[PDB]
Formats: sequence, C-alpha cells, structure tokens
Amino acid sequence: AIPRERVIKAVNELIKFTSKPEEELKKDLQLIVVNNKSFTGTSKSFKLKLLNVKHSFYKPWKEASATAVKDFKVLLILKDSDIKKVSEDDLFDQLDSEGIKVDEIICGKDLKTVYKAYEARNAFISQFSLILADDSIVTSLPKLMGGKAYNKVETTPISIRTHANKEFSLTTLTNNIKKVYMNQLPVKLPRGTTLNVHLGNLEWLRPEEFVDNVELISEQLIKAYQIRSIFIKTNRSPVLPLYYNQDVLDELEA
Amino acid sequence: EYSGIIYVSRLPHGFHEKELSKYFAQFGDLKEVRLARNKKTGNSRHYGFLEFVNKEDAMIAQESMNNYLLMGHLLQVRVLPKGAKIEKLYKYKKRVLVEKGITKPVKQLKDNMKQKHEERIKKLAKSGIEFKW
Amino acid sequence: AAETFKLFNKYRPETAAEKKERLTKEAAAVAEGKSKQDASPKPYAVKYGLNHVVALIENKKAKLVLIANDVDPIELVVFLPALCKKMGVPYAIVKGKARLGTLVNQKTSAVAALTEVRAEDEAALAKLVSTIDANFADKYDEVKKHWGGGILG
Amino acid sequence: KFVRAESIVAKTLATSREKERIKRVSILEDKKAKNETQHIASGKDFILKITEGLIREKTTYDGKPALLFIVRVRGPLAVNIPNKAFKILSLLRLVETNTGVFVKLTKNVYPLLKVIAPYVVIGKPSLSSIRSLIQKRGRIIVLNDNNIVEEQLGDHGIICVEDIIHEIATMGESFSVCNFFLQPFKLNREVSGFGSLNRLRKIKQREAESRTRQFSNAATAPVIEVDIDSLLAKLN
Amino acid sequence: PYEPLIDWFTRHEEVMPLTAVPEPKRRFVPSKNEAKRVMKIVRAIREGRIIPPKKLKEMKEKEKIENYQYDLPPTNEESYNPPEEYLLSPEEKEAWENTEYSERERNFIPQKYSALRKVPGYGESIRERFERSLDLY
RNA sequence: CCUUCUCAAACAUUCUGUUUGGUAGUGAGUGAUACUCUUUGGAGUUAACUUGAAAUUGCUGGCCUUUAGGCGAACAAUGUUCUUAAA
Repeated sequence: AIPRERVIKAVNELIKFTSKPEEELKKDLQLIVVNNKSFTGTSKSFKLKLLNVKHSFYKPWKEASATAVKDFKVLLILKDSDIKKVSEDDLFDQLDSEGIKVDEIICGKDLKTVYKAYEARNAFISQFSLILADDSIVTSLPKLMGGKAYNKVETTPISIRTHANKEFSLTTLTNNIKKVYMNQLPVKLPRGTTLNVHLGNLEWLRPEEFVDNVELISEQLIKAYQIRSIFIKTNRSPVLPLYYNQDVLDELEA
Repeated sequence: EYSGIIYVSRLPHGFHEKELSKYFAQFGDLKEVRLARNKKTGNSRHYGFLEFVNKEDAMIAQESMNNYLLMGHLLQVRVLPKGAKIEKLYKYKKRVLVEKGITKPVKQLKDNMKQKHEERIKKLAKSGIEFKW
Repeated sequence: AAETFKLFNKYRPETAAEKKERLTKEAAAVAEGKSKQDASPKPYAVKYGLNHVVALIENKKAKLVLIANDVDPIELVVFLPALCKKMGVPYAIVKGKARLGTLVNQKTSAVAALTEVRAEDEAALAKLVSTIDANFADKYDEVKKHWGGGILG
Repeated sequence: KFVRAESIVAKTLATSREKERIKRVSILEDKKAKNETQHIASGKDFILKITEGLIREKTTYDGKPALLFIVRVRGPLAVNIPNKAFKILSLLRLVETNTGVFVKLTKNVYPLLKVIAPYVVIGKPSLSSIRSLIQKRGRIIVLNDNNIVEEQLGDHGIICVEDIIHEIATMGESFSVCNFFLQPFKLNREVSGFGSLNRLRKIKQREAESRTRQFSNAATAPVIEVDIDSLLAKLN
Repeated sequence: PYEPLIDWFTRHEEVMPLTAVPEPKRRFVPSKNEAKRVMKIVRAIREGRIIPPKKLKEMKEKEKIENYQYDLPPTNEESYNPPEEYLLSPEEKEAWENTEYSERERNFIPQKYSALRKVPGYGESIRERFERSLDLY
C-alpha cells in the first residue's frame, strides 16, 4: 500500500503552496502523474477507464461552477430509438431523487447534421464537461466528435450502458448514470510511460478526502498496472514523490 | 510581370497532388505540382503549388479558379511574380512509432531512480516545504 | 448557382397538397375522443413574394435574396440590387425566373428571399454568403459600373 | 471531357472509407482465424434477418454447410471497387451487375461475406425459387462446351436438369460440379428505367433499399439476410 | 456624350433599417387561421361529412377486393412420340430449309422425337403465337 | 457532394444486478507543471486555452515485404477496373 500520512502531508503542504499570493483558477487543481512501463496498449486508447472513487468531486464541481463563469453541463448521447422512447422528464424525476441533472440528450444524427461544422461543433462541446454516450455509439464517435474533443479529458466521452437485457430498461440507465457520476472518475489512456489523472481544485474537497481518493486510485492502478512511481502535484507547482516500485524498472528493460 | 508558378490555398480534405495534376494538366501540360505537407501524420495543410509549361496557360487557369466554390468552400489561386521559384517541399508520410532497446543494464538505472527519487526529494526541501520521504 | 439550389431544395415550401394532407391528418388527430394535443416548432422555408421579399428587406431579415434576370417588367426589379447593396443584404442575381418558380411550387417567382435557417445549414449559409460576396460583389462591381451593350447586331 | 472537381472528392473519401472498413475486417478475421482473441469486438459472428419500421431478428452463426444464393446490388453511390473485393467478386463472377449465383456457406467461405457485404445481399432461398430461377433463367458456355461438360456431368451421374435442382438443394454429392456448370447467371433490372412512370419506381425502390440494406462498417457486422422469395418474385 | 456613373451615395452604408415597425404578435405564436381551418375540418368530421384518411384507406382496401370479386386437329399428322412418319423429316430437310420462311415454320414444326428425356425447348412456339396474334389483328 | 463501428459475452434472477472486451484525430497556434527512457538524435506522454473546416514552403525517421503496402494484423498485406445517377 501507500503511507497515507505522506499523502496527507503532501496535500496540506500543497495547500500551503497555493496559499502563497484562467491560470489563477488553474494553479489550485490536483493532477496525479503515474510513471509505468509500456503504458501503451501498443496502440491509441481513447477509452476512459472508470476507477472506483470514495468521494464525488462532481457535486463540489456543481457548487463551485454555479459561482464560476463556466457552468457545469451534462451531455448524453443516445440512439435515435432511445431518444424516441426516452423523455427528459422521465430522466429528471429520477435525478432529482439524488439531486443531479442532465443538461441535454443528443443523437448521432443530430451530431452529424446539426454540428457538422467545426466552429459550431467545437463551441457545442466546449460548453460541456461530462460527455456520456451509449457504449454502442461510443465505438462510432471519433470522426464525429472531432479530435479537439478527444484532446481534453472533459470533452472526450465516457462509456455508459443503457442495455442490461436484449432491450434497454430505464432502470439500467438511471443507476448507470449514478455509477458513472458519483462513483467513477475518468482516466485517459495515452501512449508512452506517463499517465495523468484529474482530481480538481483543492478548494472543493477535504484534503483528507483528497488523500483517501488519491490512495484508493493509486492502489487500484497498482493492482491494474505495474507502476514505476506515483508523482502527484498541481499543474503549476513542482513535483512530489509519494510512492514508487523500483523492480518495475527492471521489468521495463527485460 | 508574373511567372508560371502558382499558389493555391484552401484545398479540400483528401485532395492530393495526384488529383491536382489530373485537372491542371487538362488546362495544359504542367512542369511541376506539389502540396504543402505535415511531418508526424498524413493530414492536409490545404495549400499547394503548381507550375505550368506556359505562363499564358497559367494565367487562364488562375483566372477561372481564383474564387472556385468547391466541396462546400471556396478556393483561391494566385500567380507568382516573375521572380519566384519552387523550394523545399516533399510528400511526407505518416511517421509511425519506434521501440528502441534500453541500453543500460538493469542495475544501473536501478541506481539512477534511487538517485532521482532522492534527488526529487531534494528539490522539495529546496522548493520547498517540510518533507520526510 | 448549383449549390445555391441544392441549399434551397432542402427549404422547399410546403405544397398546397402537402399542407392539406397535414391539415386533414391533424384534424383527424383532433377527431379522437381521446384526441391528442401537442405544440410544434416553427416551419422553415424560403420566401418568394415580391412585396413580401422587399418587406423582409428594410428589417432586415433576408440572409439571402436571389433575383431573376428575365422579368418582362424589369422595373419591378431594378431597385433590388441597389437596395440590398446599400442595406448590405447578400443579394445575388440568379438567371431564370422559371427555375425559382420550380423550387417554390410556382410557375415563376422572379425573387427568392430566405431569412430563417436551421442550425444544420447555418454554417453552409454563412460560407455561401462569403462565396457570393467573393464571386459577385468583387468580380462584377467595376463592370456593374459601366455602360453595357451599344454594339450593333 | 472536363470531368469535375467534386466527384473526385466523393470517390476518394469513399475509398478511404472502404479501405478502412476492409482493413478492420482483415484484422478481425485474421485474429479470429489464428485464435488470438485478446482485444477485439466479439468472439463469434452474427446473422441479421429483415422481415415484415420492419422487424429485424439476429442469430448466431452455425458452422453448418448452408445453401445460399448471392444477388449483387448496385454498389454505393461514389466508390471505385478496391482490388480485394474485385478479386473476390471475379472469383464469384459477380461482375456485370444484376448477377447472382448459388454458394455453399461454411466457415472458410464466411469471412469473405463481410468483404463483399456492401456490394451484395444474402438470404435463404426455397426450392420453388430455385426451380423458377433455373427453369426460367440460366445459360451455359457457348457451343461444344455446353455439350461436353454434360458428358462429364453424366460421369458424375446427373441427368434431367431437375436433378440439378435436387442436388443443389441437397448438396449430398457434388455442388461445386453443378456450381461450375451454372457459371453465368443473369437477372433483369426490376425497373425499365427511363420514363415518366418508371422514375417514380426508381425513386421508390431507392428509398426501400435504403431502408433495407445496412452498411455497418464495423467488422462485426451481422450478415444481412433478406427473404429471397420476395426478391426473386420481383426480379423473376 | 457618355460618361460612367458616379457611385457617390451608394458607398455610404446605413447601419439601421428605414422603418421602426413594431413586431406583431402573430409572428411568434402558432397561427390562428390554420387552427380555425383545423376546427372547421373537425366539426365536419364530427358530423361525418369527411371520412378520416385511415378509414378511407380501409374502405379502399376492402373495395378493391370487393370490386374484383363480384361478376356475372393436325397433331396426329404430327408425330411427337417415337412414331415413324417423321422419318420423312430428315430426308428432305435440306429441301424444306430451301423454302421461304413462311413455308419454313410450318415445315420445321416436324422434327424427330427421340424419347421422353429430351425436349428441344420451343424455339418456334413464341414466334408462331406472335404471328397468330398478328393474324387476328 | 459520400456519409461516419450506432454491441459481445460470462455469471446471476434483483421486475436488471455484477464483471470483462470493443473507439486512430481537423489543420493551425499559445502554453504550465513536468514524467520516463533514449544516449543525445531526441522519442512517447501531461494542464488547458484560441479558432468562420482558418491556411504559405517546419527539408530525406527505422524495420519488413513486393514492384505500392504492415508495424492498431507476418508466410501479414495493396492499384482507381460496378453502368437503365444515360444521352
């Protein structure tokens, strides 16, 4: 495992670094970096791995984005048939039970005709943060979203499932949106030895809660991949050791 | 006065020199054709250069093409002055990855990381806020 | 002109026949006991009546106007180019009133104005506007600016 | 002729499309044949069946030698054929459109179906359809060729062409024999084409086909199948 | 003489429209007159003067069926089954070939019947029926 | 003037739940913190911002095969050749 005291120490002292008087918003945001051997799948991997996390920073994202200029907005991407059967109120009544909200639902037809225009498409995606798409549609997205959508973490889509049986039930979508929203966080899978994972502004969560999220994510990743080390920081601050496995280097050579 | 060398901007997606040659030959035999090209991945910079055998034919092609609506956007072609020459273009391909062997044996970079981690601990006392590990 | 007409053919106006089919459909929909009541969005179509076309000018609302060249009372149309020039509407002189009639469920129209366009064509509309500004306003303004004809036949 | 600057863009992008999809199919079928399923879409294949929005039912493929009759449908709007599909079609003699042929369906034949899926249509024929096809259509190589193979066919043991129907339906003894014996096949065009009344039918079957034929471009595309009893009722 | 026309006033561009007409209400609400026409059709169908289009198609589908429902010797001279007479057929075959076509068709009706297995396949029959149709016409 | 992979399995019965796999980009520019290795040649990654599908020359990676193709498939592999969308 990883010594939690070290991570608590790091988060408190990064709070200290930030307390010293877009970039000004930027210099408070938490970024894990993970060095690991041959993180490639030998191939590009736009698929986002959804790691189980104890706490949900999207609700703090709501509470701070209400004040922020950019408003948090949710995009769901469903088939023509699903949008035909699914209505906005049916989703809204389910989401007010836990107190969240989808901002819009969109079709692939809609993407390929309404937003087949680079400026309009870019503005439409950049407005939003959470991009959800049916796992069936997810395999067809890349030529539609545009590469600029896939460069950034928020703009790239998240895999979500509507079907559980042969046909899809609203219960599956209802609880899968909850699973993706308040129990899962995105993880891009680029090439090279370097991974980056987003947590968010320090001001949103408890630093001890930050630590619990960081350690849960790190041990999940260690169980997943052979990690050279775990380098957490803020994207303005210098770099910080917490943990490292040295034998991974030997395996990297061999 | 102008030359036979020609500049065309705003080229469609997928519209390569093989397509350019097959039309601008129809106006007349051309000495040269090139398109401006990116290195890492085979995608367009949407502009290219032509060169015709006869300047007068080059004038005609420019005249009928200066505002050529095509594939949902307009093309703009302009004749070069007499003092103009073709330079430094090449058909770049998609540059694929490499995996080169790690030269130092295991136990050497074993030492480097312990140095680097311990070193990467030291900038933190230098940055720097009280750290043990 | 070809792409202008391809753009317009998506925005054909509803025929009298199609209008009556939808009317009887919805009236039958009201027929049921157990009827159905719904609210529907705005229609989208070109606009074509001469005084109506000038009406959408002086607002302004015409994002595009096409003017046929062959009109036996040409004085019906001589002002439209200068009017849209001074107003900045992106006018274009199309050639043939009959073809305007074809795209509008009429014999002839002599004018074709469009104001409201869906998001799925808005970028196409803007780029075509820049195109016509490049092909017509730039090319022919200096030869709009001379006396024509005068050569014997 | 001055051809155009526009159709070239359509055919170039459509070739990039056909090339990427056939490449994906080659990856998937090579990995499946070599039994190296580590990171792929699906491990087994599927067959789609459209019948009378219209009901579309899907099944898992059976490694069973099944009789089919291929019908070649006009290719996509602006595509020049890639050479791989060209070779497959030439082997199956599906050039000269409105051309079909009977085929055995086994696992070795099966991967090529995705290769030529955007240029053909599949389905399950009935003996009534097959009988109408042969007794109303079918010719054999010119002059003595037609006679001499009938002798070789007799050496195999076939006579009275109705027995060719029986063996094509049965597949008991030798299908490739009869398959090579029926080397050319031809069907009329369902619409006479040019004319005031006819153009309506052209547009209507264009819409109907656009409803029916589906271009997955997934490489896990379920095999689209149609009721050939209706297709030949139209085309024969 | 002639001179080009000066464009001294067109070059000035007004940034506003000529007239400040207040926008009417009806441009933003669904049109009332189509609703009135709809309700006219509604009262008509309620009285039954107009049949619904679905019921009309049902009536047509039934009525098509209902309308289409209610209403109120040379062969032995010819051989055709292992018989002998057609042994005259190959003897003067060149001779009948040498006659005119309008003689040939009747003269090439007769051909040797080998056995049940083979039937040559009716090269002549369609032409004979077409000629008979013309003879009627 | 074309249209974008719009689902697979296994377990389980909870009136649908759990797990696993499936996604090559629109080009150009700004740019933080940096990460590893390469053996100095730099290479693959990293915050996130701009843009009317915008527009000017960033010189020639490497391996393999054949006479262009794979490195996201090795005895792996690809070319532009469908006519009742004509005349």
